[PDB]
Amino acid sequence: MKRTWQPNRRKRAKTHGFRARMRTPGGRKVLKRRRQKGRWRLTPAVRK
Amino acid sequence: AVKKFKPYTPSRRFMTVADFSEITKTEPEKSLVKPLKKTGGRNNQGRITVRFRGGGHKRLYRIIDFKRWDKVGIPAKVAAIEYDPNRSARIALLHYVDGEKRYIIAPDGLQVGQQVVAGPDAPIQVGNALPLRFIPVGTVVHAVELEPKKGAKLARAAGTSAQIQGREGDYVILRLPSGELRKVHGECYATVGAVGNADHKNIVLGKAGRSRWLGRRPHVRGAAMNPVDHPHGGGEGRAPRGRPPASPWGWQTKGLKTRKRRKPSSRFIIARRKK
RNA sequence: CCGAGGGUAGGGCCCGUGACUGGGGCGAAGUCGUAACAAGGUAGCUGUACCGGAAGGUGCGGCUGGAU
RNA sequence: UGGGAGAGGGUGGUGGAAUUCCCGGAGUAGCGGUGAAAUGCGCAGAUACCGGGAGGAACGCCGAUGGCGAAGGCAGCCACCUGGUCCACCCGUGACGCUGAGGCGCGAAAGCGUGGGGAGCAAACCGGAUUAGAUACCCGGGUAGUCCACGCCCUAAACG
RNA sequence: CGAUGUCGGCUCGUCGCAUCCUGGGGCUGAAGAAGGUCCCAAGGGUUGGGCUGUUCGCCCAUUAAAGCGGCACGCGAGCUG
RNA sequence: GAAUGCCGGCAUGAGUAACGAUAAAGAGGGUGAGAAUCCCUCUCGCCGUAAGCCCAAGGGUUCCUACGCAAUGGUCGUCAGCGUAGGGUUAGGCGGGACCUAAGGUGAAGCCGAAAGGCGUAGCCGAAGGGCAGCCGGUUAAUAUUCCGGCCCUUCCCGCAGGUGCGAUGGGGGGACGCUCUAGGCUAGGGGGACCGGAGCCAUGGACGAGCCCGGCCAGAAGCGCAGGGUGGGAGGUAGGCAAAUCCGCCUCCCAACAAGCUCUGCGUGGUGGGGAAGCCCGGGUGACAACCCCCCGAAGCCAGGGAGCCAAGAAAAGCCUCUAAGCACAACCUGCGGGAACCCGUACCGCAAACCGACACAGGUGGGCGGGUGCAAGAGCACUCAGGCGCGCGGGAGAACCCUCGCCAAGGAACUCUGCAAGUUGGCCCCGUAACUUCGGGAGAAGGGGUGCUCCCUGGGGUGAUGAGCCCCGGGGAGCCGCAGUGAACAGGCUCUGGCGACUGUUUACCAAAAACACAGCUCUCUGCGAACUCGUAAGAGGAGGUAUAGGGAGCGACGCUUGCCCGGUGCCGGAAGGUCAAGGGGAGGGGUGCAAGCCCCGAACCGAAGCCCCGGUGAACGGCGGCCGUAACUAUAACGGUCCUAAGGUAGCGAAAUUCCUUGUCGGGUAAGUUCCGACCUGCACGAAAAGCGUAACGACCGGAGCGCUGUCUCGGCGAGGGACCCGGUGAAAUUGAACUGGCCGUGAAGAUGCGGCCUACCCGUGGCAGGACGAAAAGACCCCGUGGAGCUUUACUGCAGCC
RNA sequence: GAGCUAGCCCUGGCCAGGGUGAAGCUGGGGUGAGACCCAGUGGAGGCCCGAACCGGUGGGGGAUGCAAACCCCUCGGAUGA
Ligand SMILES: CC[C@H]1OC(=O)[C@H](C)[C@@H](O[C@H]2C[C@@](C)(OC)[C@@H](O)[C@H](C)O2)[C@H](C)[C@@H](O[C@@H]2O[C@H](C)C[C@H](N(C)C)[C@H]2O)[C@](C)(O)C[C@@H](C)C(=O)[C@H](C)[C@@H](O)[C@]1(C)O
Ligand SMILES: [Mg+2]
Ligand SMILES: [Mg+2]
Ligand SMILES: [Mg+2]
Ligand SMILES: [Mg+2]
Ligand SMILES: [Mg+2]
Ligand SMILES: [Mg+2]
Ligand SMILES: [Mg+2]
Ligand SMILES: [Mg+2]
Ligand SMILES: [Mg+2]
Ligand SMILES: [Mg+2]
Ligand SMILES: [Mg+2]
Ligand SMILES: [Mg+2]
Ligand SMILES: [Mg+2]
Ligand SMILES: [Mg+2]
Ligand SMILES: [Mg+2]
Ligand SMILES: [Mg+2]
Ligand SMILES: [Mg+2]
Ligand SMILES: [Mg+2]
Ligand SMILES: [Mg+2]
Ligand SMILES: [Mg+2]
Ligand SMILES: [Mg+2]
Ligand SMILES: [Mg+2]
Ligand SMILES: [Mg+2]
Ligand SMILES: [Mg+2]
Ligand SMILES: [Mg+2]
Ligand SMILES: [Mg+2]
Ligand SMILES: [Mg+2]
Ligand SMILES: [Mg+2]
Ligand SMILES: [Mg+2]
Ligand SMILES: [Mg+2]
Ligand SMILES: [Mg+2]
Ligand SMILES: [Mg+2]
Ligand SMILES: [Mg+2]
Ligand SMILES: [Mg+2]
Ligand SMILES: [Mg+2]
Ligand SMILES: [Mg+2]
Ligand SMILES: [Mg+2]
Ligand SMILES: [Mg+2]
Ligand SMILES: [Mg+2]
Ligand SMILES: [Mg+2]
Ligand SMILES: [Mg+2]
Ligand SMILES: [Mg+2]
Ligand SMILES: [Mg+2]
Ligand SMILES: [Mg+2]
Ligand SMILES: [Mg+2]
Ligand SMILES: [Mg+2]
Ligand SMILES: [Mg+2]
Ligand SMILES: [Mg+2]
Ligand SMILES: [Mg+2]
Ligand SMILES: [Mg+2]
Ligand SMILES: [Mg+2]
Ligand SMILES: [Mg+2]
Ligand SMILES: [Mg+2]
Ligand SMILES: [Mg+2]
Ligand SMILES: [Mg+2]
Ligand SMILES: [Mg+2]
Ligand SMILES: [Mg+2]
Ligand SMILES: [Mg+2]
Ligand SMILES: [Mg+2]
Ligand SMILES: [Mg+2]
Ligand SMILES: [Mg+2]
Ligand SMILES: [Mg+2]
Ligand SMILES: [Mg+2]
Ligand SMILES: [Mg+2]
Ligand SMILES: [Mg+2]
Ligand SMILES: [Mg+2]
Ligand SMILES: [Mg+2]
Ligand SMILES: [Mg+2]
Ligand SMILES: [Mg+2]
Ligand SMILES: [Mg+2]
Ligand SMILES: [Mg+2]
Ligand SMILES: [Mg+2]
Ligand SMILES: [Mg+2]
Ligand SMILES: [Mg+2]
Ligand SMILES: [Mg+2]
Ligand SMILES: [Mg+2]
Ligand SMILES: [Mg+2]
Ligand SMILES: [Mg+2]
Ligand SMILES: [Mg+2]
Ligand SMILES: [Mg+2]
Ligand SMILES: [Mg+2]
Ligand SMILES: [Mg+2]
Ligand SMILES: [Mg+2]
Ligand SMILES: [Mg+2]
Ligand SMILES: [Mg+2]
Ligand SMILES: [Mg+2]
Ligand SMILES: [Mg+2]
Ligand SMILES: [Mg+2]
Ligand SMILES: [Mg+2]
Ligand SMILES: [Mg+2]
Ligand SMILES: [Mg+2]
Ligand SMILES: [Mg+2]
Ligand SMILES: [Mg+2]
Ligand SMILES: [Mg+2]
Ligand SMILES: [Mg+2]
Ligand SMILES: [Mg+2]
Ligand SMILES: [Mg+2]
Ligand SMILES: [Mg+2]
Ligand SMILES: [Mg+2]
Ligand SMILES: [Mg+2]
Ligand SMILES: [Mg+2]
Ligand SMILES: [Mg+2]
Ligand SMILES: [Mg+2]
Ligand SMILES: [Mg+2]
Ligand SMILES: [Mg+2]
Ligand SMILES: [Mg+2]
Ligand SMILES: [Mg+2]
Ligand SMILES: [Mg+2]
Ligand SMILES: [Mg+2]
Ligand SMILES: [Mg+2]
Ligand SMILES: [Mg+2]
Ligand SMILES: [Mg+2]
Ligand SMILES: [Mg+2]
Ligand SMILES: [Mg+2]
Ligand SMILES: [Mg+2]
Ligand SMILES: [Mg+2]
Ligand SMILES: [Mg+2]
Ligand SMILES: [Mg+2]
Ligand SMILES: [Mg+2]
Ligand SMILES: [Mg+2]
Ligand SMILES: [Mg+2]
Ligand SMILES: [Mg+2]
Ligand SMILES: [Mg+2]
Ligand SMILES: [Mg+2]
Ligand SMILES: [Mg+2]
Ligand SMILES: [Mg+2]
Ligand SMILES: [Mg+2]
Ligand SMILES: [Mg+2]
Ligand SMILES: [Mg+2]
Ligand SMILES: [Mg+2]
Ligand SMILES: [Mg+2]
Ligand SMILES: [Mg+2]
Ligand SMILES: [Mg+2]
Ligand SMILES: [Mg+2]
Ligand SMILES: [Mg+2]
Ligand SMILES: [Mg+2]
Ligand SMILES: [Mg+2]
Ligand SMILES: [Mg+2]
Ligand SMILES: [Mg+2]
Ligand SMILES: [Mg+2]
Ligand SMILES: [Mg+2]
Ligand SMILES: [Mg+2]
Ligand SMILES: [Mg+2]
Ligand SMILES: [Mg+2]
Ligand SMILES: [Mg+2]
Ligand SMILES: [Mg+2]
Ligand SMILES: [Mg+2]
Ligand SMILES: [Mg+2]
Ligand SMILES: [Mg+2]
Ligand SMILES: [Mg+2]
Ligand SMILES: [Mg+2]
Ligand SMILES: [Mg+2]
Ligand SMILES: [Mg+2]
Ligand SMILES: [Mg+2]
Ligand SMILES: [Mg+2]
Ligand SMILES: [Mg+2]
Ligand SMILES: [Mg+2]
Ligand SMILES: [Mg+2]
Ligand SMILES: [Mg+2]
Ligand SMILES: [Mg+2]
Ligand SMILES: [Mg+2]
Ligand SMILES: [Mg+2]
Ligand SMILES: [Mg+2]
Ligand SMILES: [Mg+2]
Ligand SMILES: [Mg+2]
Ligand SMILES: [Mg+2]
Ligand SMILES: [Mg+2]
Ligand SMILES: [Mg+2]
Ligand SMILES: [Mg+2]
Ligand SMILES: [Mg+2]
Ligand SMILES: [Mg+2]
Ligand SMILES: [Mg+2]
Ligand SMILES: [Mg+2]
Ligand SMILES: [Mg+2]
Ligand SMILES: [Mg+2]
Ligand SMILES: [Mg+2]
Ligand SMILES: [Mg+2]
Ligand SMILES: [Mg+2]
Ligand SMILES: [Mg+2]
Ligand SMILES: [Mg+2]
Ligand SMILES: [Mg+2]
Ligand SMILES: [Mg+2]
Ligand SMILES: [Mg+2]
Ligand SMILES: [Mg+2]
Ligand SMILES: [Mg+2]
Ligand SMILES: [Mg+2]
Ligand SMILES: [Mg+2]
Ligand SMILES: [Mg+2]
Ligand SMILES: [Mg+2]
Ligand SMILES: [Mg+2]
Ligand SMILES: [Mg+2]
Ligand SMILES: [Mg+2]
Ligand SMILES: [Mg+2]
Ligand SMILES: [Mg+2]
Ligand SMILES: [Mg+2]
Ligand SMILES: [Mg+2]
Ligand SMILES: [Mg+2]
Ligand SMILES: [Mg+2]
Ligand SMILES: [Mg+2]
Ligand SMILES: [Mg+2]
Ligand SMILES: [Mg+2]
Ligand SMILES: [Mg+2]
Ligand SMILES: [Mg+2]
Ligand SMILES: [Mg+2]
Ligand SMILES: [Mg+2]
Ligand SMILES: [Mg+2]
Ligand SMILES: [Mg+2]
Ligand SMILES: [Mg+2]
Ligand SMILES: [Mg+2]
Ligand SMILES: [Mg+2]
Ligand SMILES: [Mg+2]
Ligand SMILES: [Mg+2]
Ligand SMILES: [Mg+2]
Ligand SMILES: [Mg+2]
Ligand SMILES: [Mg+2]
Ligand SMILES: [Mg+2]
Ligand SMILES: [Mg+2]
Ligand SMILES: [Mg+2]
Ligand SMILES: [Mg+2]
Ligand SMILES: [Mg+2]
Ligand SMILES: [Mg+2]
Ligand SMILES: [Mg+2]
Ligand SMILES: [Mg+2]
Ligand SMILES: [Mg+2]
Ligand SMILES: [Mg+2]
Ligand SMILES: [Mg+2]
Ligand SMILES: [Mg+2]
Ligand SMILES: [Mg+2]
Ligand SMILES: [Mg+2]
Ligand SMILES: [Mg+2]
Ligand SMILES: [Mg+2]
Ligand SMILES: [Mg+2]
Ligand SMILES: [Mg+2]
Ligand SMILES: [Mg+2]
Ligand SMILES: [Mg+2]
Ligand SMILES: [Mg+2]
Ligand SMILES: [Mg+2]
Ligand SMILES: [Mg+2]
Ligand SMILES: [Mg+2]
Ligand SMILES: [Mg+2]
Ligand SMILES: [Mg+2]
Ligand SMILES: [Mg+2]
Ligand SMILES: [Mg+2]
Ligand SMILES: [Mg+2]
Ligand SMILES: [Mg+2]
Ligand SMILES: [Mg+2]
Ligand SMILES: [Mg+2]
Ligand SMILES: [Mg+2]
Ligand SMILES: [Mg+2]
């Protein structure tokens, strides 16, 4: 049947992407947190 | 006069439609329509704040002249009478000798080809707008301003009208469509006559889908829900109210008055409504 | 081929009969009230409507086949 | 052809009396009701009186024993639209008449549908009396309905 | 109770005997035929339907007879539900 | 040494289940160390509204080639979407950007919020909508509307010529719109041809034929032709379109009017440029100087912004055109022509799937377009087939039980069973024919029947064309032929009678309930006078509504028919300028502490003093409630009738052993041989009853009950047959579970149900197919139940707060 | 976190074929005029049958599955909520 992951590059960038994160107090904390942890990627890759 | 159907489907049994016989022009004035943002009952937060809304026919909004004192002394001719899906009344297109074109609410009896006019000197005639103080006592009026220059507010739905009962200083006494007796300022504009399409209320929607066309989504009884949802929720099997019948939000809904107490316009309501 | 009739299926009319049920007629001496005949003790009757154990009552309109 | 009388019909208007309610004044110990009462209403200011407003329904005197209509029925007053009818003249048609099974239409009140209206009245209903009882008569309340429009019902002591 | 699936039916049997039938007996208020009652006897047999989830029971038509109980109210790692 | 402990390693089950659609395979040749599995050929089967083709999303080199085979591939592997390496994606015209706006988002102005932030007009962003210029063919191992060839076109810059009051974010026009039905003319696509081209072919009894087989086109500028869309012309006035305006709007006059004209599309033609089969011979070459013609069918596509009808009344903004303002009129714009200029990103490949989403090369999920032919009434249905693509990545045997899917069955025919569950039956079309009841529509495909192929003959009307032939479409009559059987295969209702419930079409517990539940038109009550009520928000602000009482909120009831009684004492709600109680505050009789004193400081009675509560009324389609004991009639029985107690008032109409009735399988009647169900009745209704509506009701229902007919393997009662498994052989090879085990029966004993204790009995060792009685077999630290001063959802006249309201 | 699912918003797309035959309109009859009747035309509908598409009624299979909801047969809607 129809499952739950239905990939969509525009949905991915507009929801989880860098510019979505920077627009918001909670979003910036996510970026601040992921830098401190040393994540290689601060945001999910999506090809555009 | 409403129109019936033969029972060739279950729903056509009682479904009735308007005659549309007063309508003389079947598409709107392009220079006077604008698009109607459908809300679905949602507000700027995105929340349903009026339940059971949405999914109706697409509509264009016809700009209606609710002031009319815009153009004192400039007569206009009734060029067509058209259908407006944003209101129960029919609308009438006016061609001013000015060359300006406008829509008004169509009073009962108005004819394509007659001329109307607005102002203190206007003849007490169907379609004319005067300040209330210049209309003779006893006259039936519609599209009545409530405060001067603020816009026609009262008696606008199909078949409604207000009646001038008397005067008192700067104020006249109106019997509203509800039967309430209110003081309204004499400089408030109103149009002679009653609103047309009096047959509007005799329409039998006939089936569910007809309501769905109007943007009216299905309404769910409190008794049909669960206690998380409504004071009337729950119970094993069917159940009486079991408490004073209440809204989804707890307030009583069989008699509890809700007009604000100390409201300033109370000094101008003479008698509360009727039946 | 037609064909007595036999068969299958579906209708129409009539008759008999049926738990139970509806009022009807009749029946020397049952129970309840007293509606009508006198102004019958609220004049009567009437079409209709609602009501009441029951006769009846009441409303609306009509008649005199009503009294004094 | 020329005249007349008429609540004959239909539509639109509009006038005053009275009841009710609301407002303001003035005023105080009862009012109402009955066979007698009680219920009811009234010092939270009623009844009675004055001024004001809203609303519905019915039209006093004229009015008659009268008039009109085929019957049912029709009564303030104005206008329009319309029917029947009588009289005068002796002008026209030349038996074109009478009745009328079916048909069609009209048809008081009550009742019914869909809207509106709602003062007064009032089935049902409630209360107070009366009474052995009183699902009545009498009293105090009161909903349909009575009113309007449209559509049904088609009854009668629709009787001379 | 860190689980012993819990009515009935179907299927499949098996056992007890306080025996429904069939076999053998005594007593009889046993003439004969047919019964009654007790004794011995478990080898075999002990039907088909209507009704109800039913067990049971009632009923229809037969029968030599249409037995009563146990087996975790036998049997859901056999089925049904 | 134990924690259903934690991490890891390795066992057991076990050479066991399985190896992923039953569409299907066989052989020859090749390659190679090795071949059922790679490559080639021939034969066979499968898909063909797909299992073929083309886009879009998503994926991201998976594409092509060479070299490989450890691992990946459910087996094998020489193969591969795998490993290594090299190559491969080309645009002014296709898509997106340098254009426009939609919801929404963001947001100079502004508003609001402790901070963070929430709003917000214009503006900006935002597309699969608007707008905008490319078609056909060739070419590569791999790209092509991109490269090449042919024929076309767009914008920007500059210049020339002609023309003109030129000039815009401003004004206006246009853009610009629904649903159903649909005209004419075309086009795509298709069928046929005795005509045209073509390598051939003659078999096996016949045919050298009007024989068979193959193919008979695609693109194209101007012009022309056909068919359509769009569009009145002139003048005078003018106060409106937030400046102006010659434009638009409005008014008058003249003219034009199904038109024509002007303009814009489609189709045809068209200089020209392409393509071109079977068969044959090694993707190629030949055919071939290939031919490229005629008739018919014909779109849902095109002309298109077409036409008609209807109600639920159907985006915006730019491009575009027109008007004018500042300006500027050596300018500028328009038209024609010429030269120059034309950027950024995507382009491989998969794409109903082995490359996307499902942990897998997973019988599942995935939006748009094309989707050929014949026959069956039609059709995207069904069968078979084209083009094209496949035989589903373990096989070979055997022919047990048993399981699955499937075929048949003597006699019987629901006797099966909770239930005809399941499976039969019926089945398309044409014709005849069709009942109660009904809201007059329906019920209705009611029911029930007849017909159905092929040949010959005569004949009716339509479409194309020409009026004819030809082709094509609907028919009518007559005479015959064959079979068991003519919708001969495939796809394609079993019917009826009668209750309950719900009016109906709809909706729902994604994944155990589709229903009688929800919704529904309709009915009623109630709130709301507009800065409405109500809702969301601390607010600002939104929704309500660019609505206005024929409107909007809340609540119950639920089409329709006939109806909806009595109780206002309690609770709620509504009304009530009195009285009662009532907080802060006002008041300040009278008291108190301190000081030598002026003073300072504290307590405080009467009294004035809201809402709320008390109190007085109203109110049921507001919460709700609607009795008991005793007596009585000229047979008996039973009480129309009376007595008395209590209540706020004592259940009306209708209905009733009911979706409600305990006793109960009530009693009677019907149906049956027999009926705890069913249907009709009765009424001592445990415990119906009137909008938590009462009683009905045509039509409807994958609802639930009862009956009959038809027909059946459901059954008496089982038999046989088919294929896929199970079994055997080669390949690959799991799992839950498992204290260890050398793991028998009885009768006992034992913590009360023993392979493991006692006493007897029985028993050589080890497996394979099978069956499920036991191992209180496995699974899941029982959901029931209780316990815990454990938790959570829900309620209220529990407690105490808080929002909100007063 | 609404790429699953629920509702609404904006913008696009889809629904083979066949059947029934509402209003209206035309003609005819009828009438004082009407209502109305008949025929033809017409093409309405939460209308009928049935693919795609959307569903998930009954049964069987599956149950360490092809699948953590699938498969076969049958069945509901299919111009509309
Ligand atoms: C399909 C595959 C599933 O099997 C079933 O669904 C069967 C058909 C259930 O019976 C179904 C159906 C039914 C009627 O049992 C037959 C019902 O009783 C239970 C509740 O669920 C089972 C076996 C239930 O057991 C029963 O649970 C009972 C509470 C007690 C009983 N036993 C201890 C006595 C026990 O056997 C229970 C809980 O689901 C088992 C647990 C371990 C599971 O969750 C496992 C994982 C199952 O989901 C499953 C194997 O995947
Ligand atoms: Mg899903
Ligand atoms: Mg889907
Ligand atoms: Mg995307
Ligand atoms: Mg996208
Ligand atoms: Mg997106
Ligand atoms: Mg999205
Ligand atoms: Mg976002
Ligand atoms: Mg972002
Ligand atoms: Mg911050
Ligand atoms: Mg790094
Ligand atoms: Mg992140
Ligand atoms: Mg109707
Ligand atoms: Mg109208
Ligand atoms: Mg516009
Ligand atoms: Mg809005
Ligand atoms: Mg917003
Ligand atoms: Mg709301
Ligand atoms: Mg809503
Ligand atoms: Mg409105
Ligand atoms: Mg309107
Ligand atoms: Mg005012
Ligand atoms: Mg209505
Ligand atoms: Mg609408
Ligand atoms: Mg509603
Ligand atoms: Mg509802
Ligand atoms: Mg519920
Ligand atoms: Mg919640
Ligand atoms: Mg709560
Ligand atoms: Mg609650
Ligand atoms: Mg409740
Ligand atoms: Mg409930
Ligand atoms: Mg409930
Ligand atoms: Mg209950
Ligand atoms: Mg209650
Ligand atoms: Mg409440
Ligand atoms: Mg409130
Ligand atoms: Mg009021
Ligand atoms: Mg015979
Ligand atoms: Mg006596
Ligand atoms: Mg008497
Ligand atoms: Mg008398
Ligand atoms: Mg008397
Ligand atoms: Mg009475
Ligand atoms: Mg008093
Ligand atoms: Mg006083
Ligand atoms: Mg009044
Ligand atoms: Mg004479
Ligand atoms: Mg009458
Ligand atoms: Mg009384
Ligand atoms: Mg009394
Ligand atoms: Mg007495
Ligand atoms: Mg009244
Ligand atoms: Mg008389
Ligand atoms: Mg236990
Ligand atoms: Mg365990
Ligand atoms: Mg266990
Ligand atoms: Mg059996
Ligand atoms: Mg014997
Ligand atoms: Mg003997
Ligand atoms: Mg003897
Ligand atoms: Mg003995
Ligand atoms: Mg024996
Ligand atoms: Mg029993
Ligand atoms: Mg014997
Ligand atoms: Mg036993
Ligand atoms: Mg025992
Ligand atoms: Mg026991
Ligand atoms: Mg038992
Ligand atoms: Mg027991
Ligand atoms: Mg089981
Ligand atoms: Mg069992
Ligand atoms: Mg077990
Ligand atoms: Mg077991
Ligand atoms: Mg230890
Ligand atoms: Mg473990
Ligand atoms: Mg542990
Ligand atoms: Mg571990
Ligand atoms: Mg571990
Ligand atoms: Mg390990
Ligand atoms: Mg290690
Ligand atoms: Mg290991
Ligand atoms: Mg092993
Ligand atoms: Mg084994
Ligand atoms: Mg396995
Ligand atoms: Mg498998
Ligand atoms: Mg298959
Ligand atoms: Mg072979
Ligand atoms: Mg082979
Ligand atoms: Mg091989
Ligand atoms: Mg090999
Ligand atoms: Mg193979
Ligand atoms: Mg090969
Ligand atoms: Mg095909
Ligand atoms: Mg990937
Ligand atoms: Mg390998
Ligand atoms: Mg290998
Ligand atoms: Mg290697
Ligand atoms: Mg491998
Ligand atoms: Mg695999
Ligand atoms: Mg090799
Ligand atoms: Mg490549
Ligand atoms: Mg090019
Ligand atoms: Mg640039
Ligand atoms: Mg804050
Ligand atoms: Mg954006
Ligand atoms: Mg943009
Ligand atoms: Mg675009
Ligand atoms: Mg383009
Ligand atoms: Mg081109
Ligand atoms: Mg020019
Ligand atoms: Mg210009
Ligand atoms: Mg437009
Ligand atoms: Mg528009
Ligand atoms: Mg559009
Ligand atoms: Mg529409
Ligand atoms: Mg064809
Ligand atoms: Mg001007
Ligand atoms: Mg076009
Ligand atoms: Mg060639
Ligand atoms: Mg050549
Ligand atoms: Mg289409
Ligand atoms: Mg078009
Ligand atoms: Mg806009
Ligand atoms: Mg200047
Ligand atoms: Mg110059
Ligand atoms: Mg650039
Ligand atoms: Mg490419
Ligand atoms: Mg698929
Ligand atoms: Mg596709
Ligand atoms: Mg693939
Ligand atoms: Mg993959
Ligand atoms: Mg595979
Ligand atoms: Mg797959
Ligand atoms: Mg072809
Ligand atoms: Mg067919
Ligand atoms: Mg295969
Ligand atoms: Mg396949
Ligand atoms: Mg094999
Ligand atoms: Mg074998
Ligand atoms: Mg199969
Ligand atoms: Mg067969
Ligand atoms: Mg047989
Ligand atoms: Mg039979
Ligand atoms: Mg039979
Ligand atoms: Mg049976
Ligand atoms: Mg069942
Ligand atoms: Mg049954
Ligand atoms: Mg069959
Ligand atoms: Mg068939
Ligand atoms: Mg019948
Ligand atoms: Mg009939
Ligand atoms: Mg019948
Ligand atoms: Mg019936
Ligand atoms: Mg009928
Ligand atoms: Mg009809
Ligand atoms: Mg038929
Ligand atoms: Mg038939
Ligand atoms: Mg024939
Ligand atoms: Mg033949
Ligand atoms: Mg023959
Ligand atoms: Mg069928
Ligand atoms: Mg239903
Ligand atoms: Mg339901
Ligand atoms: Mg009904
Ligand atoms: Mg309903
Ligand atoms: Mg439907
Ligand atoms: Mg479910
Ligand atoms: Mg659930
Ligand atoms: Mg679930
Ligand atoms: Mg289920
Ligand atoms: Mg359910
Ligand atoms: Mg259903
Ligand atoms: Mg539900
Ligand atoms: Mg109703
Ligand atoms: Mg709030
Ligand atoms: Mg608004
Ligand atoms: Mg109803
Ligand atoms: Mg309903
Ligand atoms: Mg409902
Ligand atoms: Mg009826
Ligand atoms: Mg009460
Ligand atoms: Mg009360
Ligand atoms: Mg009270
Ligand atoms: Mg107070
Ligand atoms: Mg209560
Ligand atoms: Mg009570
Ligand atoms: Mg007696
Ligand atoms: Mg009654
Ligand atoms: Mg009963
Ligand atoms: Mg019942
Ligand atoms: Mg009961
Ligand atoms: Mg019972
Ligand atoms: Mg019982
Ligand atoms: Mg019985
Ligand atoms: Mg019987
Ligand atoms: Mg009884
Ligand atoms: Mg209730
Ligand atoms: Mg109830
Ligand atoms: Mg019915
Ligand atoms: Mg249904
Ligand atoms: Mg159903
Ligand atoms: Mg039956
Ligand atoms: Mg069998
Ligand atoms: Mg076999
Ligand atoms: Mg062997
Ligand atoms: Mg091996
Ligand atoms: Mg392997
Ligand atoms: Mg050991
Ligand atoms: Mg050992
Ligand atoms: Mg052993
Ligand atoms: Mg042993
Ligand atoms: Mg032994
Ligand atoms: Mg013991
Ligand atoms: Mg033992
Ligand atoms: Mg042992
Ligand atoms: Mg030992
Ligand atoms: Mg020992
Ligand atoms: Mg031992
Ligand atoms: Mg021993
Ligand atoms: Mg075995
Ligand atoms: Mg076992
Ligand atoms: Mg077992
Ligand atoms: Mg155990
Ligand atoms: Mg066991
Ligand atoms: Mg066990
Ligand atoms: Mg635990
Ligand atoms: Mg436990
Ligand atoms: Mg547990
Ligand atoms: Mg529980
Ligand atoms: Mg316990
Ligand atoms: Mg405690
Ligand atoms: Mg404790
Ligand atoms: Mg606790
Ligand atoms: Mg919680
Ligand atoms: Mg708690
Ligand atoms: Mg979503
Ligand atoms: Mg997605
Ligand atoms: Mg469709
Ligand atoms: Mg169609
Ligand atoms: Mg037909
Ligand atoms: Mg027709
Ligand atoms: Mg028409
Ligand atoms: Mg049909
Ligand atoms: Mg299923
Ligand atoms: Mg089945
Ligand atoms: Mg399936
Ligand atoms: Mg199927
Ligand atoms: Mg259908
Ligand atoms: Mg369809």
